[PDB]
Amino acid sequence: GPVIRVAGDSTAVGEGGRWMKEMVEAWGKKTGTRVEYIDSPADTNDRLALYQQYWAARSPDVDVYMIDVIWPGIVAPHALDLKPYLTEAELKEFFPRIVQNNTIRGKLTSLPFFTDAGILYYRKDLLEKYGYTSPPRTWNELEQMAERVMEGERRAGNRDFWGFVFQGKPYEGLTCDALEWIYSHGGGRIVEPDGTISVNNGRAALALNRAHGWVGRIAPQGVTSYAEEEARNVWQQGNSLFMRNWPYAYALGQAEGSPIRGKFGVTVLPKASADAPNAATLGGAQLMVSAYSRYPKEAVDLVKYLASYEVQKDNAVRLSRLPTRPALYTDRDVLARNPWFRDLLPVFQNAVSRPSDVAGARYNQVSEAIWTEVHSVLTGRKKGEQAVRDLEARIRRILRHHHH
Ligand SMILES: OC[C@H]1O[C@H](O[C@H]2[C@H](O)[C@@H](O)[C@@H](O)O[C@@H]2CO)[C@H](O)[C@@H](O)[C@@H]1O
Repeated sequence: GPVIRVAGDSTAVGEGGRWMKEMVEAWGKKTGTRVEYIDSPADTNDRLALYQQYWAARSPDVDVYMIDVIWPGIVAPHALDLKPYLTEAELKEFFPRIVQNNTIRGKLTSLPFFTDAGILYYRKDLLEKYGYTSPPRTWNELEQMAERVMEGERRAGNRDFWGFVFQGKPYEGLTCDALEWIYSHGGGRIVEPDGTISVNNGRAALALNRAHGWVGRIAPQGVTSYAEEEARNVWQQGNSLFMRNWPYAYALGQAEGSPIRGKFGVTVLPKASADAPNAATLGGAQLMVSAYSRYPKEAVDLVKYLASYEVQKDNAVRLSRLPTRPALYTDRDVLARNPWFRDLLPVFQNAVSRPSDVAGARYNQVSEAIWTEVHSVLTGRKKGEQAVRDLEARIRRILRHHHH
């Protein structure tokens, strides 16, 4: 019979690729359907380029793709409309904001799979050791705590110890980190939902100068090459006070054999001042049936399975990844394993989106401009004032003649 082939997630990031292959194989066994899993590179912008080769070719060689939350506007032509396959009641079991995000010109491009938000990981043992009772609420507090704890841990002989790690590589992850910096300084959304390109302002410029000031000081010089996993590995070895990352890192840091098991918590990222908005960049993954799949019925069935309550529960319990079904946030087993799912729910609900709705199919070009200009601040090439001006100009060229 048919072989249903899935491209989604990556074995290069934590357990997500291994787990996804396990889920697809479970579906195959349950239904008596042959399946194959095609692996992907770690970074989402690299995954997009890979998948675009198949789409450009109208290739039937992948039936189901795991797509980023920023992609529906780009990928819609390549997606089978799922709307006729789901009842209104089935669709209402997901968060309506995510179903909306996935709907482009009426086409339900994909089912919500897991959501995501940037959060602050912190070493509770170290905060206690150095006389701190709570994680930092402001970026200045974060800098002060990092400097003090670094001074102490270095003096004690840990030459590998840093204050803060994050994603500073030039790729989509840096657009996420930078939106959080900019938005948490009251600098706006880079491109506002209405289309206004707002980034050329002093709050945005200050946010980027602040981030530059961390590099080689409280963060490694090499942070300008870090994606999720490079940051995670410094952190998980016990060598960073703080880390910005996504929910997946939590289960991995709690695993048996992790040096930091039981030594950390999570909270909302800091902000410039008490009246700035909290920033958590919205992330996550959706499940798309290929427009070019020869087996739409079977592929839909697989996507419904992967998006089901029990599969999302397993993702939550074993991989600490955020459900797209509100009902799971009240499930006793999800909450006993990840109590912070409840504590941080309002942070996840108020997550700030990158400008993928307003940029639509041009989002990847906009993001590349963002991460390249931001990276130029991190590397010391430009100051934040020049970078936000240059970024404004670049995005204006990209979006000229584009309307949402
Ligand atoms: O790098 C930006 C990218 O980060 C997040 O995706 C992670 C996800 O959290 C991990 O579980 C795993 O799948 O790797 C991805 C990073 O490569 C966001 O979900 C995503 O929206 C964002 O673009």
